[PDB]
Amino acid sequence: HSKKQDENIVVNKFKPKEPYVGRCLLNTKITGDDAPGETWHMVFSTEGEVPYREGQSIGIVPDGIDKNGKPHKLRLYSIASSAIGDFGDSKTVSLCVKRLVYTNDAGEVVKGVCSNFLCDLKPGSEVKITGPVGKEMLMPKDPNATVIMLGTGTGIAPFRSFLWKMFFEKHEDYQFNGLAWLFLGVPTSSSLLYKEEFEKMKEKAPENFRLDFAVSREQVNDKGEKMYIQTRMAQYAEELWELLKKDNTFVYMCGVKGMEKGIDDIMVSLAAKDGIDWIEYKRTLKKAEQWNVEVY
Ligand SMILES: Cc1cc2nc3c(=O)[nH]c(=O)nc-3n(C[C@H](O)[C@H](O)[C@H](O)COP(=O)(O)OP(=O)(O)OC[C@H]3O[C@@H](n4cnc5c(N)ncnc54)[C@H](O)[C@@H]3O)c2cc1C
Repeated sequence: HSKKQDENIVVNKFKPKEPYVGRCLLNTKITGDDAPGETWHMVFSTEGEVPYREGQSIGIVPDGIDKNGKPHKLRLYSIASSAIGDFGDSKTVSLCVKRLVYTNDAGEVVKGVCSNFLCDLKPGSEVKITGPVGKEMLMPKDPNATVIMLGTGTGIAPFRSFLWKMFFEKHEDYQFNGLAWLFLGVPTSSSLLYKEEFEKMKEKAPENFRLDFAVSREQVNDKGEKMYIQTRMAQYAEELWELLKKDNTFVYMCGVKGMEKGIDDIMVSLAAKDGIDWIEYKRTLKKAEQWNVEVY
């Protein structure tokens, strides 16, 4: 009855207390040295035992006794690789991890537990993997659907997963001949994630893939305003709106919890011009599986 690729979905094969123990193959900082906060791309071995699809997540159990004397609870991460993985052997999973480092209003430099465990992982070391988890951020069954994707920072992950299966891979029962559109919002150029891969896709399928970046510190619009994901979206407002009125249009949103706000601000302008209340309409879209959000 569903409109998304949930044919034989596997959810929760591995549990938090009995997780799959994998090993780190690769792990690379994919952001410039001058960027605000480092992000790492890491590839894990699964020997094919974690049957995830595009847009799912895996939980990681970080090594260590916690500040009470018991094992850490898991932390969820969107799967940054495709079903068949970065190597295409269907034996790997990949993650897009921001190293959480902040300084608290008590003066101390605080390092987030799991993200630092992940960004400090060496090839060969063991990683505890759970899941996979998720059903909300699955690809649309329809290979001719309009797939609008909006991400900020590590929130790019499920879209990288999406797009790899769309343009980088050949599949018998899937031949993408729709329109895929990515809006990726970051602060600096050095904070761009996977730009190279996306660029390659654009010139490989100019008819089927559209790519807009939004670099808030370095870019500006006609009113001289900072380029956030919605500021860039605004530039195609009337066009984006038109696609949303179509029943084969699937929107996905992923990243910082705050991102959801500005987009709505832009969507009010749009829908009001056509006499519709956006918040009211969003509900129709959600229940029709067309507006899809996973923010954190
Ligand atoms: C569905 C889902 C998908 C996700 N995908 C990704 C992903 O793809 N990539 C990624 O990097 N992360 C992703 N995350 C978030 C990921 O779980 C974080 O790495 C994790 O929540 C925090 O990392 P940690 O365990 O290192 O920090 P923790 O040790 O758990 O500490 C986090 C806590 O620190 C506090 N805190 C955080 N920042 C500040 C601050 N600036 N000032 C004061 N206090 C603060 C908050 O209370 C927060 O709960 C995802 C989360 C979800 C729910």
